[PDB]
Amino acid sequence: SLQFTLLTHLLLQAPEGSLCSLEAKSLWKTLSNWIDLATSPDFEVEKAIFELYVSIVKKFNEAKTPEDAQEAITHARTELWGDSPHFTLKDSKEISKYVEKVFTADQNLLQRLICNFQLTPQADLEACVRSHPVSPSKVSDITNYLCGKVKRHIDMLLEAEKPAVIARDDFYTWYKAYVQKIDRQMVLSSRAQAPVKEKAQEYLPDKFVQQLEIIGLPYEEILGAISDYLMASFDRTDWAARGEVDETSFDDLDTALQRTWKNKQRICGLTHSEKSEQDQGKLLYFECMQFNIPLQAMSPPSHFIPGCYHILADSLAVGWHPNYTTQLKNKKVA
Amino acid sequence: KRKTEVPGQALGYSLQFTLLTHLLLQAPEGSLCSLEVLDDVAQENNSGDIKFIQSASALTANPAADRAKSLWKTLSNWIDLATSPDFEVEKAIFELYVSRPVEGSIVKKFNEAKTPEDAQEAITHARTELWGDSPHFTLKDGISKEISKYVEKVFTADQNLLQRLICNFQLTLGSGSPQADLEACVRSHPVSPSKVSDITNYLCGKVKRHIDMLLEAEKPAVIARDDFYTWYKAYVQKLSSRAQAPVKEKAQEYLPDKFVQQLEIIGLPYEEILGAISDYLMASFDRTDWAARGEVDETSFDDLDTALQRTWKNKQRICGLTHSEKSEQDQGKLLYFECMQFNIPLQAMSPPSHFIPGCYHILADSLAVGWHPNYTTQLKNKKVA
Amino acid sequence: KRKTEVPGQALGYSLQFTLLTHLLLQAPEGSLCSLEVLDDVAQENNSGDIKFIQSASALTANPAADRAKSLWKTLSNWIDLATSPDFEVEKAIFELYVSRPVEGSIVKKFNEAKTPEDAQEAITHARTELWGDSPHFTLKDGISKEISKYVEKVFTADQNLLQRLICNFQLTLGSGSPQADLEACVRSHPVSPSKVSDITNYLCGKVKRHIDMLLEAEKPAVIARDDFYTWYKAYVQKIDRQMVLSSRAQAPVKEKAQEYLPDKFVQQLEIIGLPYEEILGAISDYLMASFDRTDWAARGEVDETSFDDLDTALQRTWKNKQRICGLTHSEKSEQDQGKLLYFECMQFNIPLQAMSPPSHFIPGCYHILADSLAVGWHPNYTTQLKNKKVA
Amino acid sequence: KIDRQMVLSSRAQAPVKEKAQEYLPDKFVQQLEIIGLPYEEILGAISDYLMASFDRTDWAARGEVDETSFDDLDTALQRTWKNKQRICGLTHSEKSEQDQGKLLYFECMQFNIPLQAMSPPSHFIPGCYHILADSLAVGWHPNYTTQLKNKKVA
DNA sequence: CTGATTCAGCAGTTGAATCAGA
DNA sequence: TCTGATTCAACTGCTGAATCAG
Repeated sequence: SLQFTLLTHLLLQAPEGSLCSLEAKSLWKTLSNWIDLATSPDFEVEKAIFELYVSIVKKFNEAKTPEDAQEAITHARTELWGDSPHFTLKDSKEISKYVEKVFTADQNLLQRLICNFQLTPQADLEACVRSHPVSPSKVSDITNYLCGKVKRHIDMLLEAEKPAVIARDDFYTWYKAYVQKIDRQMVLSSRAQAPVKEKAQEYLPDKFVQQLEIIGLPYEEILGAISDYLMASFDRTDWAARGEVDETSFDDLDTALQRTWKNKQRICGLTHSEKSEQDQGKLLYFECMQFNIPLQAMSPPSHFIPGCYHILADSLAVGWHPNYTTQLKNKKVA
Repeated sequence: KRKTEVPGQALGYSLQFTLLTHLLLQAPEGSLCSLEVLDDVAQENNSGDIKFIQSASALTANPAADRAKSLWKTLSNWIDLATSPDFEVEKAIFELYVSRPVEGSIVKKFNEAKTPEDAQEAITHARTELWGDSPHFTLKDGISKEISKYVEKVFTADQNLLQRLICNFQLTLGSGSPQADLEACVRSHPVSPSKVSDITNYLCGKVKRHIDMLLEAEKPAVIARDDFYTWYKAYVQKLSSRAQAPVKEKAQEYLPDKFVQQLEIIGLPYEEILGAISDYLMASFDRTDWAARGEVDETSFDDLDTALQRTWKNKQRICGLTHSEKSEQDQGKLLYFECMQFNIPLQAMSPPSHFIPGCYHILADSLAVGWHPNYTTQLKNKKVA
Repeated sequence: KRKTEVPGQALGYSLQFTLLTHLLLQAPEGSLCSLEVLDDVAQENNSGDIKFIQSASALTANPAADRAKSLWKTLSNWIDLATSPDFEVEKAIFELYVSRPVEGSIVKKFNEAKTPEDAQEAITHARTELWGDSPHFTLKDGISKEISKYVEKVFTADQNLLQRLICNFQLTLGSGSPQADLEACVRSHPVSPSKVSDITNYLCGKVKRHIDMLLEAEKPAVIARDDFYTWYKAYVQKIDRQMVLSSRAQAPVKEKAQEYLPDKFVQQLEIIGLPYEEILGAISDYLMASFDRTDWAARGEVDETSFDDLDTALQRTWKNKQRICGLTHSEKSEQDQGKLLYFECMQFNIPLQAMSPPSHFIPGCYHILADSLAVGWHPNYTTQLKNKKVA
Repeated sequence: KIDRQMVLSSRAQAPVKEKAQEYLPDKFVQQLEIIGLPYEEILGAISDYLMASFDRTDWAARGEVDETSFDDLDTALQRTWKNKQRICGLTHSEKSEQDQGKLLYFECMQFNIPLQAMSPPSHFIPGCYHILADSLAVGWHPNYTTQLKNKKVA
């Protein structure tokens, strides 16, 4: 988790370069794959900037210079391989293989690599995102999205036996594009989660479920309706809580939805009077579930309008059957 | 040109505003950035730090040279500032911003010095190069009159004070254009690279005008970076397809796909499957192009797919119930075309005239959605035959 | 305030950029507005006329005083410039901008001396006050050392050149804040009052940025007026947009509703037998839509031509919907067809000036069209109205 | 007063009355009447043709609309034409071909679509609609070409 | 042949003290 | 008594020219 979070942080604090960050065998193996990946033809070590967030490592940090990098690598080989002519300190093989790959590799490439070998988790990442020109309310959403996307991109490379490298210019084409959706107001982001199956049945005795069962919808339709109910209610709470929406906008949306009900129910009833009343209710339900109107000229989630209809139904403000007022009373006795 | 005009000298004062904006963009949270109040440009943070910046617009000179009026006057001025009895230098980060990337024998020693012992050797080299050897000071009389007073004030001042001043000294060179390093700072933020100029033009317009209006009233010229970022966010908060029509030969290769299996499940004049496959290809390229170059988020594509799927489901129920007095052949094309007349916008942006049908086709290639009353059952029926 | 900081004089240079922006906003098409090329600010138009400027940011001192150093230095510099060969002094309209309203007898007479004889009188007044009566010049020895050379050069120069220079000399002086005197110029443009504070500080920023990028390359700083207005219009198209119309109408009381019952649209509604509550809702929608139309036309939110386009669109949609309604549901009573028509246009929406109207504005406008008999819900609504007006 | 437009506010006047009879032999007309369409709204659509063409020329000359805008607008409008054509051909097949044609015309004329994210006048859509009808790009009658060929001989 | 010295002459107007006018 | 002009001293801005070191 932290590897995927500080990787995001480092990706934010990096000018136009390739990037990487991993978590002694552990210390040497990661830089072994780093030197192998650098020796790949496409990589440019100069633009690369690595990280090994947690004396030889301190020197690796302290270099920042090809001559100082050479001095640090000299200290390293003197410490780990003993005397140069004999190499008596060669005698653990597992790490020793990586040391053989590293110390015998290109001197120029490794010398440039050691310069970029910087060393070093959620609060500072959030603060760094907050320092950018984005609304302070959206910072948590952007941080979560970025961490998720970085984890997804690293995992797909790891499963394909490819070096774990993220380009900063490939990170900002995600983050700048996300900002356009979420920072600029034109789109609403739902933080609501789909309810689990068990908690859904707790809303079965509710009045909108009774309405839909009066209309005789399939058992999956009512479950989807309950999910829309809970998610839209959560969205109603959260949007007003963080100031992303106004109460008068909710009032206007409910007014427009009620007006839509008024037209649609009458049109369906007198146009499909020959059809049975239950089919008329199903037609009304599915016709007004097609309605989608922007909320503050701001596109809502695809489930939000159905959930608004469900909350209006729970308060009997909307109904599907032509005489659902009598139907609810009749069913409440049985 | 005549000598009565001073453009290059006017840049020395315009760089004040430019560097004030550039400092405001990178200012730590809760900082007050001031112009010609504490120094040429200054930044004060909540922790009590101050960052005096003697911006120099080097264009046909070298202010960071070994023997220059600018560098030694700046160092003497900072020593005068630090001589005040109400100013500690442990948080007094200095700066000698130069428009060009310039190097000097002494300024480099001052810039790379970070520790007091290193700074002591830096001042030792400075004295050896300018005043001369320590006991004799042979070159003292050779030092120019303009530089003499300032170098005397620098060297004769308190040794630990000058040591810490040199430690905190920093040389921040530009790149030949201080106005293209500001735009580089702006384009490194979450803004559209096509709009980077539009922000950068506006930000300085605030940073100048406000500061101007704050000096025209004979008041200190301080921008709170919270106010700057308020303007910045308020400004920031306030689709095109590149998929050419595929060749006809490329169209026939998609025939074995389940997408074409469905289009003709309920049949449909093959004069169709060509347009349908075309829309498939344009939408498939558009999704990847917008995801890669960056105009629409991928979560936006997922939400668009969910919206089209729910619309297909509700339209399927509506079409079946209303036109149940028809053969499945009719209800299939009735669901089809009605689904193809759905005009949701992609993340509040209106997509091109083909994007929604193409994305419907992309979703229909999967098992999720199909334009037939019983497409699931016939999927295997056609596959067996 | 330390001596090492000079905020008051840095404004003397910032005012040059501000005056360049204002000059560009006032410049005619086909001109080039330069900064420290020909003078502190300058404007060279298509016809070759050159307009110089000597911006003088005055906060405390008076640069337009009779014995002010700045005024006489500026006049000496301009007489030196006029002395230069191949110079067309007629076009060289000079100016001494001052950031505050300043006064002075010599400078005022110079400013107001359009006629060459008026210029002769003004220069005579200045010479009498600074040198004394000719030819003794008893006061000549007492003038300031700093002012001495400039006084000499101005007074002893060629008579005709000084006369013309003073003729086209001006004292264009703004209010205490030229920045606030510039935002007013943008306000005078046909620009939304909410967006003036954004257009002004985008134009100033772009001008400063372009000038800086020209002068870092050692090139002469000059912004073309054509380029400036191209950027101006391109930004205006970007930023000058309003999105949502907020209705300020209020739902009427129940008592007021029955006052409109004898109206024609109510007759049309009750012809197809709408219930009473729906009729009352229709009266409310009518009232809100009428008030919204009047208010939006009054305060400039929506142009009257936009309302004309909206009305034409509603009529077109109503006829196109009535024609299809009369054939898709022909197997019903005319009252049912009327209810279908009225409700289908009730559900319809359309944006006004590409802006979403409130949920009641379109229904109320449809009721307005019904009242004027432009539209109708009953298939034979005119015949039904004629029959009911007799019963 | 002191308003702002930045929208396609097409400047046009009332069309000449004689041009209504002058454009009667035009191909889009004998596309129209063959679905039993009355003459009065035939004249209305003729006038809509006249002002729409004048506004198209005005935008092409002065310059406010990019060339690709007309092309992709007409492409989308033709796709919608065909979609509603099939819709009325199937869901309204249980009646005369004449009434199918007229209902298709009615249900197609209600369509609206912005140009360059800005709203055109109400008369523009029928104008481009009949412009497409001029070059066989769209058709109201289900078998419009056959009846056009039949009437061209009579 | 670039870069550094040395000095120089434009610009920016304010700050501090003195005197002229209501 | 105070607003204002007057004479001067004075911080900042950095380019231009002739000369000189490597």
